[PDB]
Amino acid sequence: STAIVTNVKHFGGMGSALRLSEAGHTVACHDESFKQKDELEAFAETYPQLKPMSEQEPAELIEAVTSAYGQVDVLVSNDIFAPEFQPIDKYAVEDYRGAVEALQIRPFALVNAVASQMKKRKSGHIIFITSAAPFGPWKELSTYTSARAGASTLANALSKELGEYNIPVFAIGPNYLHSEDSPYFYPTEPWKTNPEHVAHVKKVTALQRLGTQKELGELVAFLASGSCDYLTGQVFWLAGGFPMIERFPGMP
Amino acid sequence: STAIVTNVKHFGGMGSALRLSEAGHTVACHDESFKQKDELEAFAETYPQLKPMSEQEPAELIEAVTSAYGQVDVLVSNDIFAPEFQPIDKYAVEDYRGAVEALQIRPFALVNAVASQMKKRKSGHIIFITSAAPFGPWKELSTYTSARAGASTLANALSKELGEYNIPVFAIGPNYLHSEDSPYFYPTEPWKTNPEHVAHVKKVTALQRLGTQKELGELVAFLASGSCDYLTGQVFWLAGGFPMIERFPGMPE
Amino acid sequence: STAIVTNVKHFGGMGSALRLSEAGHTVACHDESFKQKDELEAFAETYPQLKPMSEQEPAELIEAVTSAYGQVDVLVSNDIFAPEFQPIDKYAVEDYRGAVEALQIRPFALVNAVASQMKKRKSGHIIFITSAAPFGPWKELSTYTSARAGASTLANALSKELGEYNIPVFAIGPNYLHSEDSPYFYPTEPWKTNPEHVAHVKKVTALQRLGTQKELGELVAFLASGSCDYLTGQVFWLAGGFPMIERFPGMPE
Amino acid sequence: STAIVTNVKHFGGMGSALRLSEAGHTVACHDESFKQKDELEAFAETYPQLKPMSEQEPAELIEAVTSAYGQVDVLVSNDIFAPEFQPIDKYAVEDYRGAVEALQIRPFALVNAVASQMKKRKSGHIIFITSAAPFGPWKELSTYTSARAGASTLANALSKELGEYNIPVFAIGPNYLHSEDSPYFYPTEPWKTNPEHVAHVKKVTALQRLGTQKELGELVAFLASGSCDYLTGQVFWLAGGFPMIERFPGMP
Ligand SMILES: [K+]
Ligand SMILES: [K+]
Ligand code: NA
Ligand code: NA
Ligand code: NA
Ligand code: NA
Ligand code: NA
Ligand code: NA
Repeated sequence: STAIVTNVKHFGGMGSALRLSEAGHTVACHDESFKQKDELEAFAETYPQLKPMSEQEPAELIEAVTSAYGQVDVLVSNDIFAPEFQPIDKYAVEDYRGAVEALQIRPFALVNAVASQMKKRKSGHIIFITSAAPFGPWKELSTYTSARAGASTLANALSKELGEYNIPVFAIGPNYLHSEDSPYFYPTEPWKTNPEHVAHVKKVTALQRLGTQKELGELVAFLASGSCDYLTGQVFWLAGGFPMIERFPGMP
Repeated sequence: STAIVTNVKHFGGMGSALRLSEAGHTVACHDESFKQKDELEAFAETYPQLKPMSEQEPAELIEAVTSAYGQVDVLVSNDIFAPEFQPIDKYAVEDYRGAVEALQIRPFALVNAVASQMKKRKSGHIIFITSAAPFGPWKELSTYTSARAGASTLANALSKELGEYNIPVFAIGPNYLHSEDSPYFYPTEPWKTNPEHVAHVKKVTALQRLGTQKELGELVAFLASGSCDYLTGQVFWLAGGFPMIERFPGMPE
Repeated sequence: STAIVTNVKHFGGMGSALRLSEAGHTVACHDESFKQKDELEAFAETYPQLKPMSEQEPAELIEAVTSAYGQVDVLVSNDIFAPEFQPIDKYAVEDYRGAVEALQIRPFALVNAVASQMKKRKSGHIIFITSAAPFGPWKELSTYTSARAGASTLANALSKELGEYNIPVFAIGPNYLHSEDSPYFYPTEPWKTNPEHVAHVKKVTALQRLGTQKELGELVAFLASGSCDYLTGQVFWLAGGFPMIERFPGMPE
Repeated sequence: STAIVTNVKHFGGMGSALRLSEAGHTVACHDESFKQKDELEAFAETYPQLKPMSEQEPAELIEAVTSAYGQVDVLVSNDIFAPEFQPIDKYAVEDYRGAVEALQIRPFALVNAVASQMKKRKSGHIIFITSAAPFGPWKELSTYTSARAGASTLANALSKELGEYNIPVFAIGPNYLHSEDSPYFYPTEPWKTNPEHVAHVKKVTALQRLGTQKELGELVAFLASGSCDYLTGQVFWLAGGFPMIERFPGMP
C-alpha cells in the first residue's frame, strides 16, 4: 500500500521506511534535505524502492503523495527536534515553542491533512514516533520531554475518534534507539564506539544495549499491516527496559 | 508567603485563591478582566483579602508581585482554554497551536520567569491546574486533551530539576469541577440545574456529583503548605472517580 | 523452538497456539481437560500441528516439555479465572485468594520453573496474557482486576532481571477478546449473536467490535519472534480502544 | 472520629496513627507485638492518645473496634512484608504466596470486614499504604513489587464501587520513607547514619532525602478529613521524585 515516512534520514526514519518497502508498500519519504535537488536525487538513486519527495510543509506533502500514488494508507510521523538540556529559567520561551511546533504541531498537522480520506475509505494506520522520555525523565529537559508526552497523548486521544472509521492510531516511544549516522538521537559515535557511552547504555537498559533500527521497523510494519489493529491507542515503550534503577549500596 | 493565582475568576481560580488566603498567604490574583481598572477594583472590593493585579504577561506579572509583596513563594498556574470538540480533520492546525499556547506555553513561561528567585532561596511551590482528560479521553477533543498532558508532564519533568532546590512541583488534573459562574468548565448552569446534566454527572463519576471549588482549594493549599513536599512530581486526578465505565447488559447502572 | 501455551482451549490459548504453530514453533499445549486421555487425544486429532500434554502442574509441565521437545524457548501463560462480580462486602476473602492463585501465582510458578534453563542459554521469551481490566475498571470486580494488575506488574518487574540474559518479558492485557466456544471471556454466544451484547461492544470499544483470536495470536507470535525484543517489559492493552467514555448530553454516541 | 491503623509500629504506622490523633480521632492500633500483654500495655502507656488492640486477624479486629468505639470511620491499611531480593528461579512459590497474603489479601480482608457499615452510613475513608516500587522497580524483587501493584490497583478498583456510598479509597505508595526504629523499610541506621546510604538517597530522589513520617501522616490525615474526597481512587507516589535517572556521560 502507500505509506509516508517523515524525516526519513533520522531517528526512526530508515528502519520504518525500509521495512515498510520490504512489506511491499510504496513508501514516500519526507526530509529537510530534500528541499534541494542533489539530495532528493541522490537518495532516490541510493534507494530505488523509496520515493523521496521535496514537499516540506504537512498538507502539501499529503496532497502530493495522494496525487502521485493514489492515496495515503499509512502515515509514520517520525518527529524530531534537537534536545537542549537547560535549567528551566535558562531557556527562552521560544525554545519551548520550538519543541512544541516540531513534536506536537507537526504530527497533528499531518493527521489533520490525511484523516479525511482515511475516514472515507474506512481504512488507514497512523504511527507517531515519539519518545519514552516522559516514562523516565532526565532532569533539565523539560521542553523536549513534555512536548513528547503531548504527542503520545495525541495519538491515544485520536485512537478514540478514529476507531469508528477502522483506523488504528499508535505511538512508539523510543529511547536509546541506535540512529546510525543520524545525530537524532543515538549516533554510532559515541554511542557504540566510546566505552563511557557503552558502559552507560549497559547500565541503564535491561537488555544492556541500544535498540536497533531493525526492531523499530519490525514494529512499524507489524502495526501498519492490519495484523493487530485491536492494539489501537497503545503507546509502546521501545526502550529495552529502561530505566534500570540504581539499587541499594552493597548490591550489584 | 505570597501566592500567585492566575485566571482567578475561572476554573480553579477562586477555590485556590480563597483557600490560600484562608491559610494565611497573601494572594496576588491575575485575570484577563483585570487589564480594566473597573474590573480590578470591583474584585478587590468584593474580596479585600485578595490582591488583584492588572499585569497580563508572565515576566511582567511575576515582577509586579515581587516588587509589591516581597517575593513569590507559590505559583498556581490555573490555565484555561475554551475547548472545542471537532473531529481531527475539522480542526485547524491553529486550533492546536492555540490550545498549546494557552495550556503549555503559559505555565512554562510563568515557571521560566519565577524559578530563579525560588532557586536562590531554595524554597517555593509550583502547582499547575491541568486536567484529567488524558486519563479518560473523550473522542473529538484531541487538541485540549493532548495539550493538557503536555502541561502535566511538564510539572513532572520540572520536579526532577527543582527538587535539588527544595521546590516541589505538582499538577492537579480536575474533571467535572464545579465552576460556579465561570464557563470553564462546569457552571452551576446547566451542570447543577438541568436534569440531563445532573443525571450525566451522576453516571460518569464514582461520587455521582461535581467536585467542589472547596475540594480543589484545600488540595492546592495542602500542597503549597510544606506539609507534603515528598509528593513532588505527582499528577493528581481530581475527578471523583471518573471515568465510570459501562458494564455488561443486565447489570445495574 | 518449543513454545508452551496454557489453558489452550480458553481465552488467548487457541489464537496463540495456532499462530505460534504457523510461525514454525513446536507448540506444547496445557489444559485442565487434558488430564483425561480422551480429551487429550481428541485435541491432538483435530490439531495434528499441536502437541497436547497431560501434565497439570508447573514444574511438572515444564519438565515434560523439556524432555519431549528439547527445551522451552517461549512460555505463553494464558491464565484464566471465572470472574464473579460482587460488591466488596459480598465477596469471601477466599474469592480473592482464589483469584490471586489462578492469576498471579500460576504465572509466577511457571516462570520460576522455566527461567533457569533460559538464563543458561541466554535466550527465551516470556508472555503473560493478563487483562486490560486495571486500565478501565468496572465497579464490583475488585478481586479479578487487582490480581490481573499484579500479574502485569510481575511481567514488567521480571523484565528488569531477565534482560541481562536476553530474555524479553511481556504482558498482553486483552479486553472484549472473542473467545469462540470458550466461556473465558467473550463467547460467540451472546457476544456476537444477542442484539444487546452487539450494541454494548459497539459503544464501549473504539473499533466497535470484539478483538479476534487472530489479532491476539499475531501479537503473541510477533513478540515471541525476536523481531522486537526491545519492547521488553511492556504491558500491551489489547482492547480496541476501550474504554469509550460517555460524552456530554447532546453529543452523538 | 474512629480510625484504625494497622501494623502501627512499622512503615507508615506511627506517622499515620499519631497524626490522626492530633486531628481529634480515636485511633485503634493493630500490631503483631500486641498478641502479648507487656507490649500492648507498654504501648498504651507510652501513647495515651492511641488505643492498641490485641486483635490480630482482620475481621476480628474490625468487630472489636466497632464494639469498643461504636464504628470504624477510617481504615489505614499499613501493610508490610520483608523484601527478599532473589532472582526469579531462586524463590520458592510459597515466597510469592507469602508476599501476596501480606500485601494484597490483608488489605482486601480488612475492607471486606468494614465495608458494610461504611456503606450503610454512606460515610468512611479507606487508605492503603502500598509502595512506589511498581513505578520504578529494582531488579530481583518481583514478589514484593507485583503484590504491591495488586494492592494499589485494589484501592483504585474499590474507589469505583464505593463512590456511590460516599466512601473515598486511596492508595499511598511510598519509597525511601524514613521508618525510624522500624526495619520496614528505611531505618535510621543505616539510611541516615552511613555515607554509602545517604549518598544513594541523595542521588536517586529529586528532593535528595528520605520521606518523613510527618509528611505521610499529613497526607493520611488530609485524606481521612473529608477535605478532598474528590481525589478518590488516587494512587499517590510519596517518593520524593524517585527515580532520578542516570544522565549521559559528561553531565552532572
Ligand atoms: K512528522
Ligand atoms: K493491613
Ligand atoms: Na528521546
Ligand atoms: Na469522529
Ligand atoms: Na477538563
Ligand atoms: Na478481562
Ligand atoms: Na517499598
Ligand atoms: Na456497589
